[PDB]
Amino acid sequence: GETTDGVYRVMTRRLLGSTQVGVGVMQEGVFHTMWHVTKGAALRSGEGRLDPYWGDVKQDLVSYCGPWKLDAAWDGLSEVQLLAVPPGERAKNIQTLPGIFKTKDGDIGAVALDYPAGTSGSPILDKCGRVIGLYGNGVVIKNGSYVSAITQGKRE
Amino acid sequence: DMYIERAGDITWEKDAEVTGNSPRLDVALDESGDFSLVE
Ligand SMILES: COc1ccc2sc(N)nc2c1
Repeated sequence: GETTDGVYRVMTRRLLGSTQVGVGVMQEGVFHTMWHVTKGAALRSGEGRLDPYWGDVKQDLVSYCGPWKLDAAWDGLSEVQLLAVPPGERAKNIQTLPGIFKTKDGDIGAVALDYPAGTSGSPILDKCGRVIGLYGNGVVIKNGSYVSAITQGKRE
Repeated sequence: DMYIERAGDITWEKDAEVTGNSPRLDVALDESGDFSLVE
């Protein structure tokens, strides 16, 4: 099918019309997305088929055709770009300085940009163009606005 | 059934829309992968 590196929209014809349920990254022949986007189900790419290979509900991640390939990390200091791919709208880079999700298991970067739910799985980048995580799993703060984590997998 | 469609390249773009704040939150992550605010 289409295994070119890049950002992709995850679509479904199961609801009314064609609906964008999420977004994923294709890197080294491995498609990467959030678990709540696909629920682990198989994906189509033209005539080709992508079957899940690794997944974890707590991490809210899943990889197709191979192990998780993305291992770059936010340095805790620099600005990053959210390559937001919203439903029915063009891919657009948005630069921000991440906040912090302080947990009992440690700190995680967090991007405070709000987008439709079908934007989940849009990659967050460093100044070199490396995917430091996926956008789309977070919280709704005192203000009522959305703060997503910078969710990164593990390269075995 | 679900299917994918390419939406672009993964590249950093100079002079893009700079927006968003940087908050420090106390969060908790449950077994279902959902985040919640701890206060
Ligand atoms: C403001 O509420 C929400 C709820 C769910 C999602 S998924 C996403 N990427 N952004 C949001 C925002």
